[PDB]
Amino acid sequence: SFQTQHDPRTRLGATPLPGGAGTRFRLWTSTARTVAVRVNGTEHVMTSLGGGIYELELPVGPGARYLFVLDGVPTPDPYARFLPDGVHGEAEVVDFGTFDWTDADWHGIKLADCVFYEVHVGTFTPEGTYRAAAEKLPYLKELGVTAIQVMPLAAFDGQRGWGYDGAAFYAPYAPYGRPEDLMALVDAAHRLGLGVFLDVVYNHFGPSGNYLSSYAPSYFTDRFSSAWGMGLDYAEPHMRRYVTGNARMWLRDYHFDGLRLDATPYMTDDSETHILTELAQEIHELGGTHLLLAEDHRNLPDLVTVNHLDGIWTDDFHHETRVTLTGEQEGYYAGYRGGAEALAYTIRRGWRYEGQFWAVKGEEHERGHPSDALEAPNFVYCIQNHDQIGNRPLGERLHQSDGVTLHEYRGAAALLLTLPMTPLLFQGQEWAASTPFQFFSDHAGELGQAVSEGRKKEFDVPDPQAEQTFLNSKLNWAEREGGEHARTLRLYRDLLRLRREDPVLHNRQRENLTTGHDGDVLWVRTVTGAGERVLLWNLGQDTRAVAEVKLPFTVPRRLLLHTEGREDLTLGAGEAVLVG
Ligand SMILES: OC[C@H]1O[C@H](O[C@H]2O[C@H](CO)[C@@H](O)[C@H](O)[C@H]2O)[C@H](O)[C@@H](O)[C@@H]1O
Ligand SMILES: OC[C@H]1O[C@H](O[C@H]2O[C@H](CO)[C@@H](O)[C@H](O)[C@H]2O)[C@H](O)[C@@H](O)[C@@H]1O
Ligand SMILES: OC[C@H]1O[C@H](O[C@H]2O[C@H](CO)[C@@H](O)[C@H](O)[C@H]2O)[C@H](O)[C@@H](O)[C@@H]1O
Ligand SMILES: OC[C@H]1O[C@H](O[C@H]2O[C@H](CO)[C@@H](O)[C@H](O)[C@H]2O)[C@H](O)[C@@H](O)[C@@H]1O
Ligand SMILES: OC[C@H]1O[C@H](O[C@H]2O[C@H](CO)[C@@H](O)[C@H](O)[C@H]2O)[C@H](O)[C@@H](O)[C@@H]1O
Ligand SMILES: OC[C@H]1O[C@H](O[C@H]2O[C@H](CO)[C@@H](O)[C@H](O)[C@H]2O)[C@H](O)[C@@H](O)[C@@H]1O
Ligand SMILES: OC[C@H]1O[C@H](O[C@H]2O[C@H](CO)[C@@H](O)[C@H](O)[C@H]2O)[C@H](O)[C@@H](O)[C@@H]1O
Ligand SMILES: OC[C@H]1O[C@H](O)[C@H](O)[C@@H](O)[C@@H]1O
Ligand SMILES: OC[C@H]1O[C@H](O)[C@H](O)[C@@H](O)[C@@H]1O
Ligand SMILES: [Mg+2]
Repeated sequence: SFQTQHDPRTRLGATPLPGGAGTRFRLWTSTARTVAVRVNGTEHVMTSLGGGIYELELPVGPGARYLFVLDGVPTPDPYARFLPDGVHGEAEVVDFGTFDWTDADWHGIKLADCVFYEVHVGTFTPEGTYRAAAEKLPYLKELGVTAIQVMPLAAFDGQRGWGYDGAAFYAPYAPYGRPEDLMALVDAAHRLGLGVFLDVVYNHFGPSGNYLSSYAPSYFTDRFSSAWGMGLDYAEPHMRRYVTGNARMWLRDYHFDGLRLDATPYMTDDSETHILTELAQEIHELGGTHLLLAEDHRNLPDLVTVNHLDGIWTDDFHHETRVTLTGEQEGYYAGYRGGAEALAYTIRRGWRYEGQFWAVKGEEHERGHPSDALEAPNFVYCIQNHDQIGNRPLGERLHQSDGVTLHEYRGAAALLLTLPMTPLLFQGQEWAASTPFQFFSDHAGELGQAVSEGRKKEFDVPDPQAEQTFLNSKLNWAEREGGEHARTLRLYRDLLRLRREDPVLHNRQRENLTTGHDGDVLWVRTVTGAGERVLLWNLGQDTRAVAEVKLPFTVPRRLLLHTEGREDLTLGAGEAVLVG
């Protein structure tokens, strides 16, 4: 008995009409006195319906170019489905019904079956497009990942960017390709049995290209702020529907399997039904098997158990692992000791902070909640992602940080990919890629200069606005063929195959997972009806024989995988083994 608030008949923007009758244009404005649509250069006055709603039907079809004219001012459509000339230009009318999908036998993917692979379309290939990315899908399938996690695609200003400056949420960023190129990428992924997930940003709009306030200032509020402007007012139903209609488009019209919601703590809403709950209702109304994940630092199980999201990106594991390997203590890393004992605890508890004091200077509070309600798949774990690489001054990867060996890097992979939690890898991680992932942008004018200055002051640091910073972040695919890159890749393939094939690692219950330590050796034990596995990781500087590790059970005898391919049950510094 939840009923969607959305009806194609009243859809804001430009929507093709049935029977080849053309396009219906609709907008909401609280302040304009005159309202017109300019289509292929010709202006037509729109009909006032009440409630600030304006409408017009014209015989123009998909491909027509338009914007709205508010009190004589040409203004881009916030509901644009494509912006071929960028965020300050005319929109194109898009018809989602003409693409020939071939994925009728694809029925989504469960979270417990996801191994995420985070892609940035612009850097993932030389071309930096969907079409070039699609040619890497067979590689990803063979690698053994099961779900692609795409960084944000909403149109933003400039010729490159991470995606978090998105401003026109319904319009896929034109430099990556046209709408049908994105559909082709999803269709190709589904053919190979891969899920595709999209990063969406419903806590803020980027600084350039967001014209919502030109239509109605009340989309936003001064009660609080975003990084770029006034806060998104979820007490305003039109604002709620902007984001729920967007989520529905990505899932229904582009066939995405799920969404990753950026910075959910900053989707502020005091409404009786929280916007996160309504998002879940609205996407579930579509009647598929779509997933919703939250990027949330609050260690708050209610996101799953009350808002009915599927899982949470939970960084305590990542942070505990990084501190273990580097000793670093700047910023939020000061929240963690690291080490075998510490890692055993964080895994045991899912996340570390369950209400205890977070003593990080500038952020002091009682952080988190008991994790008991959450099951292993509800936690998304990683040792690398876009933020944990790119928010570093030089954008260096884990194996490129001072004091980290390739042996330690490979051990960390074994830990991540044998846990029952839902893992995520960042593009190129699997071959210990040589290239950084730096923060880059391409804003115009004074805003561009402010970005460059802001980055300098925050922390030489690579200028985010420089072309070189973007190019230096491009993946080098050929390097995976050789040397330590190939060795690391061989290990990732072996780990992913085992995750897939090993009947005990199929465990997805925290009841069946225990952890502990002996000195600097971490152990992780899984026991099910199918048998027993133990992962031992030597986080020390010395060599440790598995037979001398003190354990509260008898260690299994069979060596299933050693991260350095050794024959004997001995762990050099940083090395790991899986036994059964
Ligand atoms: O929903 C798609 C399929 O998901 C599962 O299979 C995928 O995920 C597994 C666990 O990560 C992988 O081992 C496997 O290679 C993938 O195909 C599920 O087992 C299938 O029944 C689903 O059809
Ligand atoms: O039409 C004026 C400008 O409106 C938008 O910019 C406002 O909203 C941004 C947040 O999305 C703020 O960062 C900015 O300071 C505001 O002016 C739009 O993004 C701009 O392109 C317009 O010029
Ligand atoms: O304030 C947020 C919520 O806090 C509690 O829920 C969390 O902590 C509980 C135990 O203290 C757990 O049982 C629960 O799974 C956590 O989400 C409180 O019980 C909730 O009502 C609050 O919404
Ligand atoms: O060497 C001085 C530091 O010793 C500890 O930190 C080391 O040991 C931790 C495990 O207990 C590792 O996670 C960490 O990477 C090491 O640097 C101590 O915690 C630090 O406060 C000391 O400065
Ligand atoms: O994880 C605790 C911190 O979470 C948020 O910080 C960021 O999340 C990533 C690091 O965990 C960052 O790289 C990203 O830029 C933020 O979303 C929170 O903002 C911090 O205050 C916490 O210390
Ligand atoms: O496929 C989801 C479950 O897979 C495993 O459990 C299955 O196989 C077990 C053999 O050890 C049986 O005990 C169990 O009845 C089967 O569901 C995995 O161990 C579970 O955690 C998953 O939920
Ligand atoms: O309360 C002190 C510690 O108790 C646990 O650790 C002990 O028991 C584990 C399981 O037998 C062993 O792995 C470990 O070596 C013992 O010290 C708990 O796991 C730790 O977090 C506590 O610090
Ligand atoms: O901090 C936790 C709380 O944050 C927000 O106020 C949410 O609306 C509420 O559901 C949640 O309990
Ligand atoms: O200092 C105020 C702190 O309180 C909070 O609830 C947030 O978790 C933290 O990010 C913030 O900095
Ligand atoms: Mg000992």
